Amino acid sequence: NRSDELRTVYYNLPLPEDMLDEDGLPLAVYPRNKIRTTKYTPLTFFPKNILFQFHNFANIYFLILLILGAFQIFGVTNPGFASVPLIVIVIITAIKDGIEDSRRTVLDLEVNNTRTHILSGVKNENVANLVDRTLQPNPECRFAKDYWKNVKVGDIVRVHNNDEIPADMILLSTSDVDGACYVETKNLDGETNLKVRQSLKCSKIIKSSRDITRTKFWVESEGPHANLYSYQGNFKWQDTQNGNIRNEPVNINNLLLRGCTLRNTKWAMGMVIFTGDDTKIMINAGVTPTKKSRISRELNFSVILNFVLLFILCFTAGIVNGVYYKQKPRSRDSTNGFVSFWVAVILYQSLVPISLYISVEIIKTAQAIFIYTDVLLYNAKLDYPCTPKSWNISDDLGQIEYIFSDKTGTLTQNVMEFKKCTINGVSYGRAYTEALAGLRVDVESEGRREKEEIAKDRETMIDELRSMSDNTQFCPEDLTFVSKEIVEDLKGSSGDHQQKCCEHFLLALALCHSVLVEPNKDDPKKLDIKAQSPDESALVSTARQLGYSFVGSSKSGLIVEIQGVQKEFQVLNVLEFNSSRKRMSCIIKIPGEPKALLICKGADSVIYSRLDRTQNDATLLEKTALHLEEYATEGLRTLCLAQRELTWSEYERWVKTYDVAAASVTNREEELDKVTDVIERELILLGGTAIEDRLQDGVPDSIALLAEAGIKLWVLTGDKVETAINIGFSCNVLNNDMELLVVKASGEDVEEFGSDPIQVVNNLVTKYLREKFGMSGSEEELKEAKREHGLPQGNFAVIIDGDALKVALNGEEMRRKFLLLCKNCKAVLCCRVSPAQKAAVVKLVKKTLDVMTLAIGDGSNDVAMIQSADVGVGIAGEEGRQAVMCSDYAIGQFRYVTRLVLVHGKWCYKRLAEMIPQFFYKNVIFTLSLFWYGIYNNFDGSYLFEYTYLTFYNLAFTSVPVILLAVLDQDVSDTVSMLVPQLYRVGILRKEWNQTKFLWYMLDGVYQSVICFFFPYLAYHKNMVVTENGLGLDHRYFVGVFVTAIAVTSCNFYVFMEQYRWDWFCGLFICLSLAVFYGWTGIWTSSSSSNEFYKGAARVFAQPAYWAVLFVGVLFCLLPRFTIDCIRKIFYPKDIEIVREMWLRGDFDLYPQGYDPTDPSRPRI
Amino acid sequence: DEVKNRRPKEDAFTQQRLAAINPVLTPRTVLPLYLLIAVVFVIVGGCILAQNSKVDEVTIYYQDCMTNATSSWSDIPSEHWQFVFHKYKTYNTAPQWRFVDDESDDFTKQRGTCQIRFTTPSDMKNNVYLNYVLEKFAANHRRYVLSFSEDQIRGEDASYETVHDATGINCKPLSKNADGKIYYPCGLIANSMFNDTFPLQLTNVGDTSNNYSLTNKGINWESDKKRYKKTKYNYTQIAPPPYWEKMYPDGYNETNIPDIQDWEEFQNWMRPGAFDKITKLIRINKNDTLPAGEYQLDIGLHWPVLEFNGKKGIYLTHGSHLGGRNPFLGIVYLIGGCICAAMALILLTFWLFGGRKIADASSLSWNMK
Ligand SMILES: *[C@@H]1O[C@H](CO)[C@@H](O[C@@H]2O[C@H](CO)[C@@H](O[C@H]3O[C@H](CO)[C@@H](O)[C@H](O)[C@@H]3O)[C@H](O)[C@H]2NC(C)=O)[C@H](O)[C@H]1NC(C)=O
Ligand SMILES: CC(C)CCC[C@@H](C)[C@H]1CC[C@H]2[C@@H]3CC=C4C[C@@H](O)CC[C@]4(C)[C@H]3CC[C@]12C
Ligand SMILES: CC(C)CCC[C@@H](C)[C@H]1CC[C@H]2[C@@H]3CC=C4C[C@@H](O)CC[C@]4(C)[C@H]3CC[C@]12C
Ligand SMILES: CC(=O)N[C@@H]1[C@@H](O)[C@H](O)[C@@H](CO)O[C@H]1O
Ligand SMILES: *[C@@H]1O[C@H](CO)[C@@H](O)[C@H](O)[C@H]1NC(C)=O
Ligand SMILES: *[C@@H]1O[C@H](CO)[C@@H](O)[C@H](O)[C@H]1NC(C)=O
Ligand SMILES: *[C@@H]1O[C@H](CO)[C@@H](O)[C@H](O)[C@H]1NC(C)=O
Ligand code: ALF
Ligand SMILES: [Mg+2]
Repeated sequence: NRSDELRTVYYNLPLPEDMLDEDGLPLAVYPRNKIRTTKYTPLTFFPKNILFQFHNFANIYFLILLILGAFQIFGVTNPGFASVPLIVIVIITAIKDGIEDSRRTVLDLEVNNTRTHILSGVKNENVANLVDRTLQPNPECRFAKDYWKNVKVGDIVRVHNNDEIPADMILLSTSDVDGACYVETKNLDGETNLKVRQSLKCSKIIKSSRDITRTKFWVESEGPHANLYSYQGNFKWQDTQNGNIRNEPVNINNLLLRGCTLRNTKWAMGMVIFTGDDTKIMINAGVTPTKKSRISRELNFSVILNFVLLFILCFTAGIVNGVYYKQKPRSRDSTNGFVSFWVAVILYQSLVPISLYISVEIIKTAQAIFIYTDVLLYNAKLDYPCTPKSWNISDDLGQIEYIFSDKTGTLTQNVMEFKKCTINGVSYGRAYTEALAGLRVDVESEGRREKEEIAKDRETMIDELRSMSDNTQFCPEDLTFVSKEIVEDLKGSSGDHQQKCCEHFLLALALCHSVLVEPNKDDPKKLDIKAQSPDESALVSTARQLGYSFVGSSKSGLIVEIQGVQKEFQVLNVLEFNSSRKRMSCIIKIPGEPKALLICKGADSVIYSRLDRTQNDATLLEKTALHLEEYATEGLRTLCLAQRELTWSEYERWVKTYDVAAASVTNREEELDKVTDVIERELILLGGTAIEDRLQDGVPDSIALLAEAGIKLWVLTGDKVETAINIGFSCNVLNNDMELLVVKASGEDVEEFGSDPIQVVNNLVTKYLREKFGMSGSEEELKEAKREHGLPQGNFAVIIDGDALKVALNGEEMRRKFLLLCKNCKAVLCCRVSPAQKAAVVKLVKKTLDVMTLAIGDGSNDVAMIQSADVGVGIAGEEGRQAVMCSDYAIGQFRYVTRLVLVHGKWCYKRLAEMIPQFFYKNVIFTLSLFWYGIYNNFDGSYLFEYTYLTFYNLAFTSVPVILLAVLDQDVSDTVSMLVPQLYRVGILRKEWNQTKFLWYMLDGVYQSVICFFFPYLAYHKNMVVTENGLGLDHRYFVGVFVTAIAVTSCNFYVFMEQYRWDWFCGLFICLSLAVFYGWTGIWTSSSSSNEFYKGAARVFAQPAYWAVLFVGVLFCLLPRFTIDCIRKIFYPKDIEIVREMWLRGDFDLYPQGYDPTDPSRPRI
Repeated sequence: DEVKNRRPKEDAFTQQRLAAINPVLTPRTVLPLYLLIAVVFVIVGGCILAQNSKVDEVTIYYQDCMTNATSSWSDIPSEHWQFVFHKYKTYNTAPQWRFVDDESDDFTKQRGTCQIRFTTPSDMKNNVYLNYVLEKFAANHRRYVLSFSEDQIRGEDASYETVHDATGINCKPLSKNADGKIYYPCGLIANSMFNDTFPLQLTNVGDTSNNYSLTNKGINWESDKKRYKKTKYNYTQIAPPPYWEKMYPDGYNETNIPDIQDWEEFQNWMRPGAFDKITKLIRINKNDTLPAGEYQLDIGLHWPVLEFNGKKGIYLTHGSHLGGRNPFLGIVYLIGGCICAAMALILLTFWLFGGRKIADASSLSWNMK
C-alpha cells in the first residue's frame, strides 16, 4: 500500500477561477469507498465459481467422458445432445451462487444508501488577533443531500448525534470548546465507557459554524502503513501578522477510526483522510472465503474410491476378451484391447451418477429455506428471523465442538444498573442468582419463589416512594433498588451514627460523576441524562430515583434536589478517573462553619490500600471488608467510596500544593499523581457501590447445556481483564473452587521473574505442567491429545493477556504448549486480544487438533475469527450490522444458537450421514447388476436395460425417497433433543459416518446386486419359457426391466425402513414414485415410439411369476440388513434407540412441543 | 434545521409438524411380523412347489443326428433325452431315433431328415408347447443385437443411407450386398435365421388313422402385428440375405415377397436370446387334449449347429400357471421361510436365555464415566 509520500491537501486557498481541475493535487490511485463484502466479483464470477466447483473429481470425469466419448474414432455413437445434464447442473449451481451474491450485494447497497450531508451555498475551494466580528454569515448555506457512494480523500463531513462514521476521520470542529468528542468503538472492542477524542489544538478557538472556514492551512497525511494504533500527520499554516509557516504534529490520539459511532455531540465537522480498504475494519475483515463444507472432502475421497473400484473392475473385466474373442464359437460375420476396455467403462458409466452434486445442493437449499422459515427463531422485538446467508454450509453444524464468543454483543447487552450496596456492613438491594445450587435437585421452586419475592419487593418499594411524596421525575423504568429499609433509616430510626453514614453514602452516590445534564429535545419537562459512562449513567438514574436528584452543573457547585427541596453545593476541584489510577475524586465545600469534603470512588484494592489502618475501632472496617470479600467470592463487581473532612487551613494548603505541583506544565502527570497519593493516603471509607451488567436472555442455561452436551466453549474478551472475570463469575461458567491459572506477561509478578516475555511464559507453563500436574512433553502429548474428541475434566480456569497470548502464539513450541494447557483446562479466557491475534489463535486451534469450531460474535472486530471458524454466525439487530456481513448465519440473539446448533446441526449431521449410503447404494444396485449380467455374453459390452433407463432411472425412480429422507428427517423431537443434548456426542465422536460404514454399505450393495441378478436368471435358466403362456420372451430388455423393478422397489423399501420418521409425506412420495415408475413404463411401451418393446406392460405386469420373483427379491433385500441391525441393537446399543424407547414409553409425555426455558414449573411428580 | 413486517409462515408443513409414526424395533411388536411373514411365505412356497410338480415335460437332444443314427430305429444315447413325468418317476423308456439322407440337396454339412419315436405315459391338458432349445450359441452380442433396422419393419422403402448411416440402431455389417441390392431383411438377426423345417403335424405310431396336426400360426401377440406391415418395395432392389440364398437361388421375384404380417415365426426370431440357452415358441396346441401313446416327429436339418460345437434339441411341455417347470422358486421360498424362522427363534433364545434388561436409563454412554 502507501506508507510514505504524505498527501498535502490545501484548505481555504482558492484556485484561480479561470481554470479548475477539481483538485489541488495531480491524479493518483484511488480506492473506492464501496465496501465489497460479497464472495465473488459480479463481472468475474463464472471462472471463480467453476474453479471452485472444478476442484472435485466427479464433475471432471463427467466432462472427460463427454469429451473423450466423441474423440473415440467410431467406437461409440456421437453424443450430440447427450451432454445437457452437466450444463444444467453447472448453470443451476451458478444461478444459486448468483442469487446468494445478489442478496449480499443488495444488502451492501442498502447499507451504503444511508444519509450524509455536506454544507454548500458559498464559493468552496474544491466542490460547490485570530477571529474578527466584521463579516456577516451568508444565509445561502444549506445542507445538501449526499450519499456514502461519493465520499473520498479530500472531503469534509458533518456528523451529528445518533450517527455512525463513514470512514477514518480527523476531528476538526465539535459542538463544544477545545474540540472534545465522545465515541463508542463497540464494533472494534467491547468497552463500556465512552472514548474521548480531542480535536486539533489550532481549531480549538473557533466557535461559530462559519469560523471553521476562516483560516487557511494545509494537511500533510500519510496513507495506511499497516498499523493499528500508529499515525503521524502534520498540519501546516501561515500566519497573517508575520510571514512564516508554523506546523503541528498529530498522533494516533487525534485519529478517529471507521467502525465507531458518535455519542453526546450535537454537531462535528471533520476531514476525510482514509477511504475504502484503508479502514482498520477492512484490514481485519479478510477475503470472505468460499466457506466450503468438511463432509465434501471425504465425499470426494469416497468418489475417488469408487473411481478406483471402476478401474479395478474394468481392468479385470476387459481382460476376458481375448481368450474367447480369438477362439470358438463364431457365426456372426493392443488397440482392440483398449477399445474393449473403453466400451466396458462407457457401459459402466453410472457407478457415480451425475445427480450427486445437484442432489447435495438441493438438500442444502431445502435445509436453508427451512431454517429461514423456522418461526421459533423469529426475533419479534426487531422483526428479524434467523437468516442463513450462505446456503453451502448447512451440514457442518453437527460437528461443532468449540464455541468462540465476544463481549461486544454476544454474552451481554450494552446496559448496566445498580443492585446492591454496603453501608456500614449492611446490605441494601437484592437480586436473583444460582449461587446456592451446590453448597448443600429441587432448585426451580426456590428460584421462582425468590423471583416472586423480588417482584413484590420492587412493587412495594415503588408504591412507598410514590406515596410518601411526589418526586418530580419519578419513573419506574430505572428503579432497580429493592431494599425498603432505606426510608426508615433516613427517617431516623437507625440511630445517629448509622443515619449519618447512610445519608452521606446516598449523598456521595449523587455527587461523584462526570455526567452533564441536558434538557430533552423532545420534552423540556422530562429532561434526559447523557453520561460519559454507562455505569455513571446508571448511578445517576438511581440517585434520581432515590430522591437525591442531581441537576445542573453550575460554575461553583452542582444542583441537588433532596426529596423536592433544591440546593446548590460548592464544588472546589475534580480529579477524573484514570486508566492507571483506578480512582476518581471530588473536593467540595459546605458552608455551615465552612468545611472541605473529599469523596473518592475507586477499586477495592486501591481503596483498602488508601486508608487509615494505624488507628481504628477494628469493627466497622472489618465487617465492611468481610462483606466485600463475600461479594467478591460470590461474583459481584463493585467499587468503594472513601471520604475525608478538611478545615479551612487544610483546604488552603491542599489547594496551594495542587496549584504548585499539578497545575504546572512539562509533564504534570507525575506531580498530579504524587499530590493525589499524598492527599489520599489518609481516608475514611464510607461504604461501597456495586455495578451489575445484564446479560442476554438465557445465557447461563445455554452455557450449561453446551457444557453438558460435550461442547466445551471459549470466550474471547476485549477491554479489560476484571470485566471478563466478573462476567464469568456472574455467569455459570467460573466456579469459586475453580483454580484461576492467570497468565500475565507484564503484571506485578515481574519482580520475581524478570526476563523477556518468551522466557516468562515458558517458566509459567513449565511450573504449571510440572508442579500441579505432570504432563511435560510435546510430541507424545499431542499424540495422546488427538484421541479424546471432547471431555470436560480438570476443573481449572486460565486467564491470559493479549501480550501473553501473542508471545505464546508466535512460536510453534509455545503454541503446542498452550494448546495442551487449554485442552487440560475448560475455562479459557482471552483478553486484550487484537483481531489478528484471535484470528491466528483460531486458525491454530482449527489446524492442530483438527476440530470444527464456531465463532459466534458481534462487531467489526470478530470477523477475523468468523471467517476462520468455517461456520459463520453473528448477532444481528439494531446493535450489530457489520459481523453479519461476513457471517454465514445471523441470529436475532444468542438465545437462538443454543437451540439451533443443538438441534439442527445434529439433525443434518445424521440426515446426510444416512443420505450418502443411500445414494451410493441406489447406484451400485443398478450398475453391479449389469456387471454381473456381462459374464454371459462375455463382457462384449451389450446393454441389458433400455437405453432410456440409464438416463431416466436415477432422475425419476429412486431419487425422490432419498432426497426426502435427507431433507424432512426428524431423528427425535426438538423438545426431547433440547432436554437431552447428550445425543450430540455422536456428532462429537464422528462415529456415525466413516470409511468402515462406507465399506459395510458397499458390501451390502454388492450382495444386493448379486441377488437381484441371480434370482431372475436362475428362475429362467431351466426353460427360458417361464411366462404362463410361452408366446415369446427371453429378450434381454425384459429380464433387464424385471431386475430394474426389483432393484428400485428394494431401494424404496430400504429407504423407508431406514427412515426414522414415517409420516404421511415421505411414504406418500415413495408410493407415488413406485406408481410413476409403473405408469411411465406402461405409457412408454404403449406408444408408437416404443421401437423394441411395444408391449412391456402386458409382458411384465400380467404374469404371476413376475410378482413371485419381485416378492422373493423384496424378501432377500430386506431380511439381511434388517437382521444385522436387530443384532447390532443388542450387541452395541446406540444411545439413540434407548432415548427413543424412553421417549415413547411416556417419560417425556407431559412435556409440550413448544419448549420454553422460562418454564421451570413442570409437574414431574 | 436537521431531522436526524417479516413474520415467517406458520403452517404445519412449514414447521415440520406433520403426522408422524416413529418406527419401533421392539421384539414384542416385531417377532409376530417375522412369524407371520415366515409362515405365509413358506406355505405359498409349498403351494408353488405343488403347482410346479403338476406338469410333465420332455426334452430330446438331436444336434448330432447324422453321426450317430442309422437308417433303422436305434435307441437314444442317455445324454440326449431328459423326461419328467409326475405320474411315473422311474419312466426311463428309452425312445428310438433314426436318420435318412437326401441326395437332392448338395449342402453336405447339414442335409437329411431325423425321425424320433418316443413314448408318452400321460396327457396334455389341452395345452401343448413344442419349442426348439439351443445351447452354446451366443445370441446377445452388442453389435449382434443391434444388427437390424426398425424402419424396414413398417415396410417403408428405406435407402442405403437410412440403413447403414443411421443411428446406433441399424444393420451395420449386412446393409448391402455385392451388386448393390438393398436387403429387406438386413443385419445378423435376419441373416442367422434358422433352417430347421418343422412339420405342421404329429405322426402317430399307435393310432395312424387319426394322427394329429399342429398349427404354428398365431403364436405371437395379436396386437403386436399392428407394428409389422407388408413390404412396400419395388420387387427389384431387394435381395435375400447371403445365408438365405438356399431358399431363393434367384432372389425375390414379383410373386414371392414374404408377408411379415402372417409370418409369426420369423417375427419370433426377431427377439434375440439373452442367455446361453435360447428357445422360442414354434408349435402351439389349444384345440384338443394330447393323448398318451407313441409319437413320431420328423425334422429337416439344414441349419448347421455342430460346426461351432453348439447343441440343439426339442422341448415339449404342457405349460403351467408358473410358465415352464422349475423348482428353483419353490427352493428359494422354502429356504427363505426356513431361514427367517430360524433367525427369529435364535434371536429369541439369545434375548431370553442370554439377554439383558430390555431398556435402562443408566446404560447410556455418559453413564460409565
Ligand atoms: C420366383 O418365382 C418362382 C416361380 O413362381 C418361384 O420359385 C420356385 O420356382 C420353381 C419353378 O417351378 C417352383 O417349382 C419348384 O418346386 C416344385 C415343387 O413345389 C417342383 O416340382 C419343381 O420342379 C420346382 O423344383 C417352386 O415352387 C418355386 N418356389 C416356391 C417357394 O414356390 C417363386 O415364386 C419365386 N422365388 C421364391 C424364392 O419364392
Ligand atoms: C472349460 C472352462 C475352463 C471354461 C468354460 C466353463 C465356463 C462356463 C465357466 C468355468 C469357469 C467360469 C468363470 C470363472 C471365473 C469367472 C470370473 C468372474 O469374475 C466372472 C465369471 C467367470 C469369468 C466365470 C465365467 C464362466 C466360466 C468360464
Ligand atoms: C478368505 C477369508 C480369510 C476372508 C475372511 C472371511 C471371514 C473371516 C469374514 C468375512 C465376512 C465375515 C462375517 C460377516 C458377517 C457376520 C455376521 C455377524 O453377525 C457375525 C460375524 C460374521 C459371521 C462375520 C464373520 C467373519 C467373516 C465370515
Ligand atoms: C383367423 C382366421 O380366420 N384365419 C384363417 C386361417 O385359419 C385360414 O387357414 C386361412 C386360409 O387362407 O385364412 C385365414 O383368414
Ligand atoms: C454315436 O452314438 C452312438 C450311440 O452311443 C455310438 O455308438 C457311436 O459310437 C457314436 N458315434 C460317434 C461317436 O462317432
Ligand atoms: C398320418 O400317418 C400317415 C401314415 O401313412 C401319413 O401319411 C399322414 O401324413 C399322417 N398324418 C398327417 C396329418 O401328416
Ligand atoms: C383349431 O385349430 C385351428 C388352427 O388354425 C383354429 O383355427 C381353430 O380355431 C381351432 N379350433 C378351436 C375350437 O379352437
Ligand atoms: F471485543 Al475484543 F478483543 F476487542 F474481544
Ligand atoms: Mg457479559
